[PDB]
Amino acid sequence: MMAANPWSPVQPSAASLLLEKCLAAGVLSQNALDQAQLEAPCFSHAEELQRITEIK
Amino acid sequence: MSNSVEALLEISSSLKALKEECVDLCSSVTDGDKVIQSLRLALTDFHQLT
Repeated sequence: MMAANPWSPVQPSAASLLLEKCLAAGVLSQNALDQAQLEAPCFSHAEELQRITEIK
Repeated sequence: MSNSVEALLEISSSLKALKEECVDLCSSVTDGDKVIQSLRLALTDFHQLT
């Protein structure tokens, strides 16, 4: 029972805990999840502002 | 973004040009304070001799 290291800055999401449960029950395979991986960029506008601040 | 990057390239070029003009100024920190003391003595002597 992978005891969530309380000190990890990133708390596990409900989605993650659900996915983990599905994988542990053998109903979902990691291969099936990998094939479904969406590389969609998250927060693009915030990233651009960070770069401008550094150059300044 | 495009404006910031162009401003960096301009300032960097201006700095490089000024560093090259100031090559004689960049050598060994001899104790500026010692040279002035010595100069003070020489001037004072010069004045007295004149």
